[PDB]
Amino acid sequence: RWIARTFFDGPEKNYERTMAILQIEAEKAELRLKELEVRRLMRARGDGPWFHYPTIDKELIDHSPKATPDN
Amino acid sequence: SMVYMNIMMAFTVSLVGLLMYRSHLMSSLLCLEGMMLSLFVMAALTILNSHFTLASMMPIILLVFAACEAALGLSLLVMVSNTYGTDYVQNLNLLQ
Amino acid sequence: NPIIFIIILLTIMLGTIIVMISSHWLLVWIGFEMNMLAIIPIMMKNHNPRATEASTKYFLTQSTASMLLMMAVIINLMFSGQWTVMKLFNPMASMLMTMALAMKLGMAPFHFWVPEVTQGIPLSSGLILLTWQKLAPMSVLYQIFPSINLNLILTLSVLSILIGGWGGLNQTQLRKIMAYSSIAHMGWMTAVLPYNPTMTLLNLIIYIIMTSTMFTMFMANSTTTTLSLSHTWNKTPIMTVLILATLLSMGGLPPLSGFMPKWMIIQEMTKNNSIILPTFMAITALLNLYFYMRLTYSTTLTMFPSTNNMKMKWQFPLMKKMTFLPTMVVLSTMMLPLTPMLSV
Amino acid sequence: RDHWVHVLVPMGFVFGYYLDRKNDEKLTAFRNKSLLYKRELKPNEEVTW
Amino acid sequence: PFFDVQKRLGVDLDRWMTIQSAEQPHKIPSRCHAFEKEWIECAHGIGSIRAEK
Amino acid sequence: AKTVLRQYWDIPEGTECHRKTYATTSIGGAAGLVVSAYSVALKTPTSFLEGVARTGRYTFTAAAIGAIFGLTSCISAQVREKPDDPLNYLIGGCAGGLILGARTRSYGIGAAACAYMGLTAALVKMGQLEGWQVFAEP
Amino acid sequence: HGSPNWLKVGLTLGTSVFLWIYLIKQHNEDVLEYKRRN
Amino acid sequence: GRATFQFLPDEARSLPPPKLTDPRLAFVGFLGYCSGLIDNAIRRRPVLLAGLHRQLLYITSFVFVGYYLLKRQDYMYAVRDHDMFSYIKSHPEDFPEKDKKTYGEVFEEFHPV
Amino acid sequence: MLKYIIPTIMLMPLTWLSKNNMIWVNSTAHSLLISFTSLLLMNQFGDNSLNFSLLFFSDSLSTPLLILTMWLLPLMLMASQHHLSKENLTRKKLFITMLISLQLFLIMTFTAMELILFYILFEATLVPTLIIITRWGNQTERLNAGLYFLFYTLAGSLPLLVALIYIQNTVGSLNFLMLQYWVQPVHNSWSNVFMWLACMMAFMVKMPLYGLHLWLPKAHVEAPIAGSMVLAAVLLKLGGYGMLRITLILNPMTDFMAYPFIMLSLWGMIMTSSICLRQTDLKSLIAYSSVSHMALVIVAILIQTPWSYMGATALMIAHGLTSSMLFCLANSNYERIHSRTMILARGLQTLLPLMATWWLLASLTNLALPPTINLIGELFVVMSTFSWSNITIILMGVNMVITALYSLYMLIMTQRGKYTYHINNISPSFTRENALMSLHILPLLLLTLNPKIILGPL
Repeated sequence: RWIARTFFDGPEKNYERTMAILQIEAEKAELRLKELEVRRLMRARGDGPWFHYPTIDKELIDHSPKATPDN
Repeated sequence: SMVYMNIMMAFTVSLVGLLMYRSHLMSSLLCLEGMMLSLFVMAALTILNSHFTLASMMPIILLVFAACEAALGLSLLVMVSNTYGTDYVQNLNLLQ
Repeated sequence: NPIIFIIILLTIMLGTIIVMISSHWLLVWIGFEMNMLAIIPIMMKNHNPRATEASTKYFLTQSTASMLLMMAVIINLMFSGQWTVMKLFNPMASMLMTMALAMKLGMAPFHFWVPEVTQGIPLSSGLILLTWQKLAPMSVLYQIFPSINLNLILTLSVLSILIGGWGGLNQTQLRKIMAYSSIAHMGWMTAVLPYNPTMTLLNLIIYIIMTSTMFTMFMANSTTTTLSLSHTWNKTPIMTVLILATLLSMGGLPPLSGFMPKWMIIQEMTKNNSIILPTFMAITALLNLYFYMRLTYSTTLTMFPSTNNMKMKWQFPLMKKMTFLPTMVVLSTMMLPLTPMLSV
Repeated sequence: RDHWVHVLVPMGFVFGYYLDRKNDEKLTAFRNKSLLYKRELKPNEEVTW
Repeated sequence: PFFDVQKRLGVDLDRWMTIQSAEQPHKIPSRCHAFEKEWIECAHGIGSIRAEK
Repeated sequence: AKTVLRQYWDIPEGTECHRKTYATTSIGGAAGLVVSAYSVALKTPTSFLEGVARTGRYTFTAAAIGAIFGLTSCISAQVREKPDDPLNYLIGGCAGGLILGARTRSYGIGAAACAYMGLTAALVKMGQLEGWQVFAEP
Repeated sequence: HGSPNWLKVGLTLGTSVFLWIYLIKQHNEDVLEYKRRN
Repeated sequence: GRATFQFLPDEARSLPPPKLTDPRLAFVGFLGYCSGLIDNAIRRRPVLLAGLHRQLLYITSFVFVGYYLLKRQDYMYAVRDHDMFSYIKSHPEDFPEKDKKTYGEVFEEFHPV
Repeated sequence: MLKYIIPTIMLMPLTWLSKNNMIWVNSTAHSLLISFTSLLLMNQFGDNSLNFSLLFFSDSLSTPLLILTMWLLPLMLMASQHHLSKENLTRKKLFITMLISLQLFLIMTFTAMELILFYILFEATLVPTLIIITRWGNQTERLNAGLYFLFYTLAGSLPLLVALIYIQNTVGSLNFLMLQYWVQPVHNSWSNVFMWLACMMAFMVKMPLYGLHLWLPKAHVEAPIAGSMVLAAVLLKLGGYGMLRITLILNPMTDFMAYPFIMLSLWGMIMTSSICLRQTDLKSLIAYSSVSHMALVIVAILIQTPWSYMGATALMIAHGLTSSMLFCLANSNYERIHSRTMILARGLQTLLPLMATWWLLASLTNLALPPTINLIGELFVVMSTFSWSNITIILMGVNMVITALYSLYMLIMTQRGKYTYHINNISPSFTRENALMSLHILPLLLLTLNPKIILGPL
């Protein structure tokens, strides 16, 4: 009688602790299927800035009337 | 045109069997300086007809290092003959 | 002599910055041209006739490995004329690119650049300076990365640890044993480079740390494995415990932090449904550990300290930045949830 | 002296038991369950959290 | 790795001798100047992996 | 090249036992020319002739494995029960390896050439049987 | 007697108090810079 | 991913910041606490409670640097999820809504021993 | 574990912090005090289940197994002091600290909450064991045996990482054993053979089959000061239990290829105990007993369906206490005659009468005399694999026959006389020699009263 309430708990703590650290997992193990949905398979679009490769900058082009009438 | 095949055939003056072998190592350092003008010319034919107007300073700068490079390599080839008197690439002591 | 030794030494790292700070293939040509110009004096300093017959075996290997690179530039000068550092627009250029640059980092072909130099240079002191030349071309393969043939970069890397492994079981000279397993740790990082080219740099920053701290331990007297016996009971017995810890860390054992790369690098190699590729290499670096065990069986078991010579005096070398190396090269495996989000 | 080498070191138990309690006071997600496990109306399933 | 110092602080170390249509000191263009300016107009904000196809 | 495999893996599949071992001795015949040969040849400089023969001599010794390596399969592919199987193609491992066992005498090489070759034999056709891909991309 | 160099002994004791006060002022500012931004 | 070549950019203001008494920051420098003890042990000190001024400033080093290092680690995951959820938000054709089906639909194997 | 690891790390800056020869009494004093605290919060209830705190503990709920891991540091320090006390105090402080450093990782092991936390702690050992093998042995064949202890354990355990990382990104995440409610089955394929096989074979290398046992009479034969890590290496072998955590789920339906693991480990059982009756090294006599009736669990795990898990759990800590003490019987009686040759130690049983009971009550637990923890273990395994096929009573019965003639052959070699020699061997089995030989049978026959504490889920 004086062992349980003097030391530990019953089915109101270690039950619904397994409800608490199994709702830290269902938002962990569902996102790891969505990284691998998007990261590994972006793919042919390159839309989001992960697979974004640089090409060239069109700011440095010139528009002056360069002296050749047929360039 | 054919002015590029000759000379891209003439880039094979490396050919690696005769880039360090055989002895009289001066014969091998020869084609290291003679591998230039197969790069100095092959650049100069391309910058010049296609009027880039700016990249033709690069063939001038292409000599300036490779001269200073090979001059450094020629300093050490005296040091192999300063200790011996003969270069002779079949000198080997430090194994691998 | 003293001031000009810095100006030579300063421009070595100034040569490699221009390799990284560049948008133009001409400047990356100059970048590790002058490194091949400013290493040759450091080879020399005490003028011994092996060293002169070693730097000249070093020299022309990095003259041709220079020279094919400028050949690879002028090919895709003809094709579309852009000179930004990016994909090379020609499979005859990129093939000539990657296996030209494989000589400066030396892979498994282009073989004896690594042992024949590092052995027998009387400057064993350092020659830690052979970590810059592993660092300059890796900064070039970060950009060229989405233009390769995917077979050549693996075939130089699958051969890398299979032949960097076998090569050194037949050794005593501990400079060669450091020269070997330096191709092997270039095998793990370029096997990964086509798949997510960061989490390559994680392996490199670890490799600078664990190798730099190995040479600083070696600078008491150590030349050969038999000389690695005669300092436990003579110099300091705490040195024997330290030289155990880094080797067992650099083998990749999970209580230490050389297991930090692999553990993460297989998270990327599978996730790409490639399973037979890591299982070959992961079982290959196992006889990369039989260097280190059978090296630790020398110093840590009191194997014959004979020829009674007393070092009754203290030690005054400069063990610079040594107190903080085996505290981030061993104990970091818990403390890196994201090192790959700082470096990314 | 007063021997901190001795029994002061098993006093790390309650020091460790202090850190033992700090997790369950942020693991307080569900008072909503159905298997006694109630937290229905009462001050019984609220306490000891 | 590509540090890109010269994008932070606005000096051009090089950047000018790169492409076929940049400056032209007295404004004499190349033989294909009309297609350089047209092609660079295509892939600017495009991330170059969809630009190939 | 890869198209040799695109005429190896495509058409026969157990039957047509001559063109199977005609193409499967090309690949293994080509690797006798390989770097091993290259290395030894260079290493010994050989001579003006005879030396050359001797060097290649062993390359010719090497040739012969891929000659039987379809032949042990394509006989035993159809005669038993007519699929191609991992236990079918296992048979070409041991006696296919025993060419290296027959020359350069056995009792320490030949059974070890038999055993390990039988391990790496069946896994190849097992590879496409599960759809294995070594050098892949996402 | 005691004989240190008496030059740097205190620079280590003076750098931390420079570092910590620079840290805590950077921390006590940035503890408010969250709410100042969010 | 924009605003290139910063140690940590301007937009990291709305992140918590990672305040102290976190066990990593206790651990960062705990190894430095171990490192300063090594710093005596290399040199035949022979103290192991040597000069405290060498045994201090290791603690000050790692903790300051490690704090100033961790402000971008929590940024980089925060910028990671920020770009994923946007690409989740656009393109619903790549993200379908699965049907909710209880255990009255499945007929599984059934393999008993 | 809330804080069991946190006091047992605080043991470590107590040893070097101490004075002179007080370092033996200071360590053994506090190390016994954990045995109350180890029992204290654990052994709770109990019906599905005790998830303990967080991502660091599932409390080792249905398999206790961990109280025995905490006896030993206050069991080995009293055992190791026989021939250790000639070295320096600077190394005597070392050998206590790495021994505690072996107990640290075993405490987060067996509980571990995950499968990838398991492996990095499954491999976090083998570094502090190898230091006790290479340094602190006797004459040579330490160094090859230091390498045979590696390269079996490490060659097998690396294809775990290929498969465990493969699961972590295939089906959700493995991080919890209680997110293992959604489990797809594993059918018959040509890739699902290897997924089963690579995940299993790294456990076979520690608890041996008849093949690949070649490292087990190497490390135990040439062995430290007085069984000092040999007591640890018998727990570590049965600390490869994690096949009970894996194979119950996580490919549950592959019994199709269990048969080359059954017949190899069921016929090997009847032979590898038979191959020991002609041993001449005494510590190698026990080293093959540890092969045989450890390998009975390998045909008790792969055969599923409890009334076997009743017994397969009770056999892990059956000879956890028995084979520990037999090594302690041989770590003693070597301090007096300096050979481990079993021929030489004759003329006994008159000279040391008080330890005659310690021989018998050891060897009466292999005969196993049904009210012990032993024949409550075997007779559940016997009544389990009877229901697999009836023919298995034959081989397992002859297993019971030969080990009866095997255990007595070690007893009866001391019942002879006239001693012929031996002006030494005077020491009449001092107070320490009986104390560390006790606390083995004192819990071993005690738990036979209510052995409901020793049971699985089940």
